[PDB]
Amino acid sequence: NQAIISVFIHETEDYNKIVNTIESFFSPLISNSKKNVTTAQGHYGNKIIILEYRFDRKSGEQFFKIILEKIETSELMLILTTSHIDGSKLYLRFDKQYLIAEHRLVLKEGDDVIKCIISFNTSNIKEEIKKLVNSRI
Repeated sequence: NQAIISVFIHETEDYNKIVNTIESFFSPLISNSKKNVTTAQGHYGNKIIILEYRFDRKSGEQFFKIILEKIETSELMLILTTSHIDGSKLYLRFDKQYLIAEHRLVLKEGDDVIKCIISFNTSNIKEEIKKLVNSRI
């Protein structure tokens, strides 16, 4: 139905390192997505960067799929085992450190993460990752 990647990058962070990591890790599907970069700031030179990637339906399912084929079973179960749902969209917040330092998807808490939001039009949702979690095992 649709998928979105969203990350807030700070001054102290290596913006390029993150971009390359993300565009590579999700390569080459992410090459077909709409990329957005925006910069916000306060009144005292405090800049935040908002990096986004939109996936249309065509690449939506394929984006979820690639996340499923990359995430370790441990973290996957940790998902099913779960509060990451609002409406029909699933919010998966990944650890920035782990992805750029070890190309590894490790769930993390909060908004200071690489956020992946998937939108379903079926709700039900569980059974599929379960069959996969179950399958992998």
